Amino acid sequence: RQLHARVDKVDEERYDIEAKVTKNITEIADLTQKIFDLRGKFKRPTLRRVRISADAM
Amino acid sequence: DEDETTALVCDNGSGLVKAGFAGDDAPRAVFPSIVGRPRHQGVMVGMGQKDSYVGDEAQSKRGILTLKYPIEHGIITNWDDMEKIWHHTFYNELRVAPEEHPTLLTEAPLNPKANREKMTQIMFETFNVPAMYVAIQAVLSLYASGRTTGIVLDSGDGVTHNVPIYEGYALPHAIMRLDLAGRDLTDYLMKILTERGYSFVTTAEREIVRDIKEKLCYVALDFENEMATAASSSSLEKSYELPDGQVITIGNERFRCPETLFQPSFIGMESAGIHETTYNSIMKCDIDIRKDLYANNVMSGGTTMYPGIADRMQKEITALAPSTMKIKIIAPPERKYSVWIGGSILASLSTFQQMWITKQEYDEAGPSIVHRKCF
Amino acid sequence: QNGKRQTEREKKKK
Repeated sequence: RQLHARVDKVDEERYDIEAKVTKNITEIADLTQKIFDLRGKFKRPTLRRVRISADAM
Repeated sequence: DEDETTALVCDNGSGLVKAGFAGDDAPRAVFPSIVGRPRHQGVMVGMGQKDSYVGDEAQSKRGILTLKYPIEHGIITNWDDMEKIWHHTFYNELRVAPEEHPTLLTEAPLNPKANREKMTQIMFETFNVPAMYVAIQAVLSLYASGRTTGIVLDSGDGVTHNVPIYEGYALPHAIMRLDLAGRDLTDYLMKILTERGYSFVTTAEREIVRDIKEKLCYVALDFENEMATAASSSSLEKSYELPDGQVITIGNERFRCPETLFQPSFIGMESAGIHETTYNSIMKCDIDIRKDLYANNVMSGGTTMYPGIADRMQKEITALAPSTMKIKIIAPPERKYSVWIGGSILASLSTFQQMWITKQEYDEAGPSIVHRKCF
Repeated sequence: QNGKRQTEREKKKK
């Protein structure tokens, strides 16, 4: 009987622990995209294949 | 991050929110009670840019934002914006999770009931705080000031509450509450400066005037003599630098605005002023109470940092008070920062552990529990 | 004269 009470309690707690992990994963995914947008902010001005045809032609 | 489940303390007013944890000396961070929103169409793409900004973000990016305060005259009218302010307060700058800490919030004793009820609901439902308490501003000021008896005259941004307390008990029949506050003084200063050729009608302009007020304005000890000189000579003008390089000087307007606290008629208000209401809070208490309240006029809240205000408040009430008796004002460098300080003290008292509402009782009663458990 | 918590509570229990 104690084990039934224990398994019932552990899954209630387990749900909350899994939810907490999920919340931190979600924050990483969101933070990661903000960083990627900031990366594009500074990399963008040079993302070209440049100054080749200028002499070839 | 703490070694105890210390309560979080958040002094949420109509001005700035001061927040930190119980047991400390000072808030960890302060935030304008503001949620900002762009009033312009975006032109460049991939610029980030939020739909809404919170606290200091809203103020820092204010050049193109309209800024709204969720709290007016001490009451939350917009709780969605307060959820954002608290999210920011707790997770971005204090970097704590209320889920693991009790939270203490503050209000005036006659603040309409919806304020404490919605504050209780937000913390129990969006932050899932284990416990709550909504505290009295006067109580918090009295703990911070070292008193159990006195008049707490709290003239801040929202309302002036002015409640007499004796031996730690309310004397509610003598609360000389007044709908006159620091926000009205700011509005008056925007208008009086407009008259000098410096119009202040937009959000950016309003934030600038509040900054001007805080650094340049005063009430003085004698208005008529102060104006006789200020209105006659440039020697009493003081300059201020605006963000775009403009320079504004203010003459008698520098004190005529703030003077509205003593002369409310300047903004169309029907009132005796804060010093007469302070006097009446003492006078309306029993005769064996009056002597202790006269000796303990407790100054707190905003506007308490105007030059001449502590000296003037004692002068104005001692002038109405009877002779022989000594009338005194208490106005420590902890003025206005007394409500937050009191929150830290109160949250931490062992006797206050019987006052906190838990996230147990809350579920059975709902947020209305605040009216059964706090005060 | 003639709640966000209820949702989470249900998720963990279900």
